[PDB]
Amino acid sequence: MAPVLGYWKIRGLAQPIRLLLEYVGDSYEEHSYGRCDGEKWQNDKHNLGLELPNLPYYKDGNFSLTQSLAILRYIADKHNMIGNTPVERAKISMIEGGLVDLRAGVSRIAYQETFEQLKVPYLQQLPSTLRMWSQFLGNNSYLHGSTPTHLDFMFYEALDVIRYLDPTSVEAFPNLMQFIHRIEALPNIKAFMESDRFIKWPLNGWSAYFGGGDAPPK
Amino acid sequence: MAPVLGYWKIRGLAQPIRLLLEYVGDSYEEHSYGRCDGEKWQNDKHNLGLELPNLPYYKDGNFSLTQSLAILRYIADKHNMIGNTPVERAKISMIEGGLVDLRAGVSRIAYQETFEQLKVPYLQQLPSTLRMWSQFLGNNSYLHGSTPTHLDFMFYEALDVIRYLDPTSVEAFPNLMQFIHRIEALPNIKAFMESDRFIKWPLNGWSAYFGGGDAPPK
Ligand SMILES: N[C@@H](CCC(=O)N[C@@H](CS)C(=O)NCC(=O)O)C(=O)O
Ligand SMILES: N[C@@H](CCC(=O)N[C@@H](CS)C(=O)NCC(=O)O)C(=O)O
Ligand SMILES: [Zn+2]
Ligand SMILES: [Zn+2]
Repeated sequence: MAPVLGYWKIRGLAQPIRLLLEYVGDSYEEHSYGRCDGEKWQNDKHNLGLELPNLPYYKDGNFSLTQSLAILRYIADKHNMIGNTPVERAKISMIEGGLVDLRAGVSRIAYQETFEQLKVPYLQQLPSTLRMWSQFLGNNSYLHGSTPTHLDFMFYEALDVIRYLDPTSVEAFPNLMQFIHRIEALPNIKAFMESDRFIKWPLNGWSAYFGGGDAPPK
Repeated sequence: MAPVLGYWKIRGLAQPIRLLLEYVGDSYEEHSYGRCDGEKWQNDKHNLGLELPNLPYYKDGNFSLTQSLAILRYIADKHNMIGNTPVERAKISMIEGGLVDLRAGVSRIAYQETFEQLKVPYLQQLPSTLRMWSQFLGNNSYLHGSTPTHLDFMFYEALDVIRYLDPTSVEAFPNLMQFIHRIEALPNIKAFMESDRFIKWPLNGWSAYFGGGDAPPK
């Protein structure tokens, strides 16, 4: 029993978890719920031994978790990526909470039918948010320490999503673009990206008005 | 000199931090931004040494953090509240994420002009959420381990806020009410709640449609 990751067959909250596992080279299986599997999830939700049922979930033996960040952190912790003193642990948790905000800012407008309207002040406020991340990353290859951690895969997925939303916003910060290309060049990430099990779309749940549907628009 | 906790003069995301610090008896001072201090925060935000500027923030000498969860976990980690193995650290991060969701479900509708309409389905789904938390707590005095941790203050505040939104929803689970009373009976929490330092209102920012304004309604 390789561990199992359960989620919708979408990028969403689980994509940084899959990227991480692929990068560290850990075996896993996914239990994927497709667009028509709503009732199948409602059926399983309370039968999986989960203390706080939710998606995504992660199960390994008799151990189980929910909460995307707790699953990411469990895998990161096993690879020594969560820090080694109180000050370092807390800095990593601060960066995580920032990256969850960066990805959620998209999600919180993407499901509204007024998305095209909400996008306007969203795009007016985004340069200041991107500037803050650009300054924080500065000339570093990765967000914390000298090698990839779960924070880089959260950050990569948020930037790739935002870039899809408005490419000129992210292209305005050379270090953010270079960071996207850096993560995509990692040998295990490039292999995962080129493989049949990669999910390139949708970014959000299928019913979203941005980053939803079965296929990219056009 | 004592650490500084900076936030709006509202309960919001900082209240579980103030509860935790009063419980463990750590000295702290608050830098409180009032209802008309918005420009004062805009003027401070980039001039406080913060790597990822936001509210709340925490500063102790040249150490600083933002992200309410990271600040809570910093304090909690100094009091050995974040667990002692990867499995136990992960379980605590899971319960944190579910409590962040529990509090955010109120914030996500409270600031919207359509709050009164959104409240209907929110109150339709709330019982199942509270039932999950009621079964998770079960007959335990606290959410994890045998003594209060940052998880309990997060959970207390989210329940008190929800209780204000719909008192009988929470009162339908006696063990959640017993937990609210148990946290309020802790001598250091009672002394805080009876002091001049305590903020009982507003629950969200003053401009919210629910839990806003300068005093509770009617
Ligand atoms: N705080 C959460 C959110 C989890 C979540 O919102 N899950 C949505 C999918 S993005 C869901 O389908 N949950 C299943 C359910 O509520 O039954 C975490 O990061 O995992
Ligand atoms: N993920 C965050 C959210 C922080 C946030 O939304 N803060 C709001 C107040 S509740 C704010 O006024 N931030 C200051 C700003 O936007 O400049 C955390 O938990 O601290
Ligand atoms: Zn490994
Ligand atoms: Zn202390």
